Amino acid sequence: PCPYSDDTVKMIILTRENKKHDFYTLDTIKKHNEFKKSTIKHQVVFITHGFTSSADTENFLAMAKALSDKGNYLVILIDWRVAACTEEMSGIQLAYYSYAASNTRLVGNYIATVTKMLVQKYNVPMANIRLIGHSLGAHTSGFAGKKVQELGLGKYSEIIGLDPAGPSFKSNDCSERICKTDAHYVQIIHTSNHLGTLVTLGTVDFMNNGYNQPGCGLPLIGETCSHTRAVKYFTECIKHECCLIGVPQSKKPQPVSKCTRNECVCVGLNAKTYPKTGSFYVPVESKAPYCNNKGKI
Amino acid sequence: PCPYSDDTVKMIILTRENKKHDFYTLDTIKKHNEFKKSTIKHQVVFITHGFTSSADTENFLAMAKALSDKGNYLVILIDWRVAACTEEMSGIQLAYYSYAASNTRLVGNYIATVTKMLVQKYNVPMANIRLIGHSLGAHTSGFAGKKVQELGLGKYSEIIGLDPAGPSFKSNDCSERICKTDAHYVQIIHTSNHLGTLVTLGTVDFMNNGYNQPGCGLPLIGETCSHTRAVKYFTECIKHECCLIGVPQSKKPQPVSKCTRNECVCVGLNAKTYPKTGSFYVPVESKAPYCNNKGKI
Amino acid sequence: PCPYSDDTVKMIILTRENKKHDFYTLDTIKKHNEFKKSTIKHQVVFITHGFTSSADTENFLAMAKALSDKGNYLVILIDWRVAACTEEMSGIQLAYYSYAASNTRLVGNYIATVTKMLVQKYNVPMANIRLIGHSLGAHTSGFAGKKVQELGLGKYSEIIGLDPAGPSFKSNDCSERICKTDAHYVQIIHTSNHLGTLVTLGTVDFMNNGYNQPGCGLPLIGETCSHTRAVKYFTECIKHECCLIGVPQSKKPQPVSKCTRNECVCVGLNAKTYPKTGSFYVPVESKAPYCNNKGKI
Amino acid sequence: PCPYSDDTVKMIILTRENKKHDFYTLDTIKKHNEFKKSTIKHQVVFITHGFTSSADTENFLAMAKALSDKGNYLVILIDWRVAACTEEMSGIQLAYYSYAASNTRLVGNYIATVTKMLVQKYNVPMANIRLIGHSLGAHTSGFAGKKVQELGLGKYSEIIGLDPAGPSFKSNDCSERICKTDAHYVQIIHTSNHLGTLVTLGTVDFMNNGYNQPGCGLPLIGETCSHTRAVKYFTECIKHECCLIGVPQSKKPQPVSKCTRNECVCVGLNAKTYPKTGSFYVPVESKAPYCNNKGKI
Ligand SMILES: [Cl-]
Ligand SMILES: [Cl-]
Ligand SMILES: [Cl-]
Ligand SMILES: [Cl-]
Ligand SMILES: [Cl-]
Ligand SMILES: [Cl-]
Ligand SMILES: [Cl-]
Ligand SMILES: [Cl-]
Ligand SMILES: [Cl-]
Ligand SMILES: [Cl-]
Ligand SMILES: [Cl-]
Ligand SMILES: [Cl-]
Ligand SMILES: [Cl-]
Ligand SMILES: [Cl-]
Ligand SMILES: [Cl-]
Ligand SMILES: [Cl-]
Ligand SMILES: [Cl-]
Ligand SMILES: [Cl-]
Ligand SMILES: [Cl-]
Ligand SMILES: [Cl-]
Ligand SMILES: [Cl-]
Ligand SMILES: [Cl-]
Ligand SMILES: [Cl-]
Ligand SMILES: [Cl-]
Ligand SMILES: [Hg+2]
Ligand SMILES: [Hg+2]
Ligand SMILES: [Hg+2]
Repeated sequence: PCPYSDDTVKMIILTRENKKHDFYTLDTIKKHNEFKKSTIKHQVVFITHGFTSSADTENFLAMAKALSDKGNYLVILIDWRVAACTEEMSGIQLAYYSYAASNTRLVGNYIATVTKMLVQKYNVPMANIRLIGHSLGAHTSGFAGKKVQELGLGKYSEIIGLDPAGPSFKSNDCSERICKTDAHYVQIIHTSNHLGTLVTLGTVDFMNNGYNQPGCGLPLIGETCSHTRAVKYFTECIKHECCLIGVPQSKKPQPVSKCTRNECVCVGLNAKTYPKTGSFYVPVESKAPYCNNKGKI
Repeated sequence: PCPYSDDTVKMIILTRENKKHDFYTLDTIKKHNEFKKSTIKHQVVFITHGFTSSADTENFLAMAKALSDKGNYLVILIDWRVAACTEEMSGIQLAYYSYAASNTRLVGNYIATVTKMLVQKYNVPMANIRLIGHSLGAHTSGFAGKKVQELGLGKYSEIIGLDPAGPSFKSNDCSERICKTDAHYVQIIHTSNHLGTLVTLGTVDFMNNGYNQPGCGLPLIGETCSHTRAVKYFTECIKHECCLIGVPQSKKPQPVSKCTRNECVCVGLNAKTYPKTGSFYVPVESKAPYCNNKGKI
Repeated sequence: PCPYSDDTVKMIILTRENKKHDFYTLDTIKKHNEFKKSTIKHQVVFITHGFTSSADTENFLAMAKALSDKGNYLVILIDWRVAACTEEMSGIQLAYYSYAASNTRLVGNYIATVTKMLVQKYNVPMANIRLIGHSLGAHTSGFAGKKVQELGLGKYSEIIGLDPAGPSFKSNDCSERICKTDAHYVQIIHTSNHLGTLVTLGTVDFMNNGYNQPGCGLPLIGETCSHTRAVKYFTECIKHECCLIGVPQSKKPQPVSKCTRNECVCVGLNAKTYPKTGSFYVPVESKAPYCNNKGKI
Repeated sequence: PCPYSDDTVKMIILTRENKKHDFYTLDTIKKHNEFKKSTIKHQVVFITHGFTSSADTENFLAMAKALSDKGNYLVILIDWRVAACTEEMSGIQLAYYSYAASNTRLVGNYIATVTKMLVQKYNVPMANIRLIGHSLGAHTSGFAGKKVQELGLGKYSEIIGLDPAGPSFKSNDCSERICKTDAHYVQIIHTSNHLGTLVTLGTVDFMNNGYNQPGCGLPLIGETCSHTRAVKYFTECIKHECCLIGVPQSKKPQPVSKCTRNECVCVGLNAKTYPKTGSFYVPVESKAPYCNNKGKI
């Protein structure tokens, strides 16, 4: 029922000069142009979707483009639609979710396997790799982060969890969910509180409120849209640096206007370049690009 | 049960200098700045949501803005979330849908009532009024257009139907669905074939395929998205003229690059400025703004 | 002394798939890829430099790119460096200027010959050809516009004059300078008043003040910068539609924010799609991209 | 005759939150916000123009802005237009240039005086201060570097020389020109060989060829442009890290793609963090932002 298997998992490799939306498997991976080299020079970013979704959705493809259009980025979108239960939503959602939930560790091993090859067969340093995951894909990402460590490879430079799935993980121990230790830097974007979780999970946790996303609708009816805003938020931050600025999580957070690079953080690829750590409040707009300020820090 | 009432219908009125997202009713309407004048000079456009939705969602507010930012547009977003069952999705979808569908002529009569006022008390000419409506909203708009003709006001200059609901309407008589005679020009955008309908409904029917929108995911799992794409596609056509060019529906459609204003049409507020009528094929891209060609015709 | 001669005039043809910064002549031209076909289907735009300048300069290469990048554009930059005295700035500037000024009708004839060839041998319709010229290159382009008429080819769709040289032209009759009659649409960008001229010369005259451009320096020391600011402005307007919005020229010009498409005009390739004609005022910002509004109209 | 005096020297002080393009003097400096504190925590950078120029030109303000946009930077732009002969350009260039060159040490002393204050009264350590100078401004900057060492302050962390003026300095003793001992790190950008000089002057010398800048025009006609390019190239390196990558100078320079932080250096604020020292060849593009690789190292 909505099964897992390595031959069933596929990838889409995108570089500035390779937008062929073709799918590769661990076999056909070497047939990719960028993989015809002996050394891969680009920054590598894996993107993994969650429950009942797929790599070729608008939101994830946009993210792949905003990265690939930066120049030295090789993007690998991980597609596990089958094990994610996407190929069959016929009823019992709660049973399905629980199946895809448990498949998260396997897709994570898959990612780690591909990672081992980039490192040992293409000379890609771990400092050059990042994982990006949404909902269940976020836990997938961390399990991958745990696995590479086990494989004696070291830690990923950064793992970005886009609104990490809450049910079945909220109160798990660090070993059974995305966790602040899975990479050198773990960046968490929180947007929904039913499909997602307010629970703190990374080096830095950005609390884009963090529930009832503005413009998404009513509190629960709009839950799925608030869940998806995490993917769209991160994309705008890749596109426009400092689009979203976060302030030290407070009951009376200061305004973004008062920010300095010593206590606030610009959500995005360079979040780790800012020294402050922990939870941050991050106000947002109701329509794209949602940015909460024009200045940079 | 998901009931209708004039006093329950609200409006959000937007103009370049009146972004107040406040709600008015046939009573509080006269209190709006734009309605304190004795003659409204703007082009007036009604925007109406469909099943289990509401006027202040991102997509529609973004449409209301793309219009108001042009300058002489007064935008009236029709909100009927209760008659549309928004406020109570508690199980039985098929029964609810039927009440919302039934409520369409009522909201339509409501729109016609606001039109008779624009016409008679504010001197707005029917040539200056357009209706836009999504899913059930489209049929609502059609009823409004039929209603005004019965009221002796003549026809609206145009009614735009974005992916008109199919279940309960696809095989209706012209009098019980949005129809090509409900306005001087009726522009229909087709994007999904289960929630929407492939059947011809207007002066011009743009078939952005028209099912399984690109980037929306798998066939049925991405139906809700495909259905919503029509609101986004149009909005983008409002923002960028000719974003989406349609070629005469062919089993072997010619490329958009070969188009001339004589056989092709730019989906939008000015589609009627193009002579070709009938069905058109409209290729689309997988990510906003989806446009299919840089050229203008 | 700073002589004119057909073989000394050279061209650079840039298409999306041909950025070979190679020079061709009326001879070696047929050897260019795009000219190996029987018919050229791209939109054609000539770009002509001014006194003591040349085709392969930054600003003109930037404009060539901003065009080509927009899909169906075939860019031909006219290089007449010797006839423009570039190749010999040895003293008496005022004498050299007069030399180049006389050569302007000759380079114009040349462009007209090339136009005759695009039309007759490649079936390039005049409606598909535009000329952009700066300083002395504007007059050159106007003379080109005259020649083609004289040649019985009809008119260019549009001639765009970026800060037309003032000295030796400002008070010439229409037959001896760029003139509103040289093409169907003539777009004049005014930026400096000593090197350029305030006099009206087109269907539309945009007065980006029009002298002492912001950020150019002191009134007369920055003359040369204000003069070049015409080319840089046009490029940003090809890049960003409505980057620069002109309001009706007035003693007390309304602000750009109050604009609508019926009285304002977005400087650029699409200016003529805007109904208002005449002189416009265009406030500008002091640093690239200089745009004066985020809204489009 | 194009005279010098402390009173006449003015500064523009810019911080992320203080874009007031106001001028201050040794007297009015204390009236600046950032200077009301008892300490200045920002990283501080001086930017000094050269012959017949000024602090408020487009290129320099763009640079000021590109730094301040980096969060912790107080940018002080040194304006000495009168002593640089900007306010009188009337005839004899070689004599005027002779006077401005003479005034360079005076302006350097001024800069050194402002530095002693930053150090002694605002507790800004030398480690946090950088000087950036163009043409004569480069030598002025180097004179300030000498002066601070004379003042018992220690060295400036870095001095960046943008196309240092060649005539009247090219063959001077280290004491009468910008020199590799003027700061802990001295970064020189070479772009023109007549206004500038190919002679080595720093810890590292980047040879953006280093003459006849591409896109600047003919060999001597575009000398002034080639000379200003160094200001723009540096501005882009602050904006895009590794925009311009330097390769060991060779009669057969390897390409930038084969680069590694071990043998190549990214021109910019962080060049000194790259191990390789000496002369580098730097290939460049013909139009903004000129960058020569998309990779970072
Ligand atoms: Cl980036
Ligand atoms: Cl964006
Ligand atoms: Cl976007
Ligand atoms: Cl954008
Ligand atoms: Cl952009
Ligand atoms: Cl962009
Ligand atoms: Cl951006
Ligand atoms: Cl930015
Ligand atoms: Cl950017
Ligand atoms: Cl934008
Ligand atoms: Cl657009
Ligand atoms: Cl975008
Ligand atoms: Cl857009
Ligand atoms: Cl967009
Ligand atoms: Cl735009
Ligand atoms: Cl754009
Ligand atoms: Cl844009
Ligand atoms: Cl920029
Ligand atoms: Cl731009
Ligand atoms: Cl950056
Ligand atoms: Cl960046
Ligand atoms: Cl970057
Ligand atoms: Cl840039
Ligand atoms: Cl940019
Ligand atoms: Hg970055
Ligand atoms: Hg733009
Ligand atoms: Hg950048």
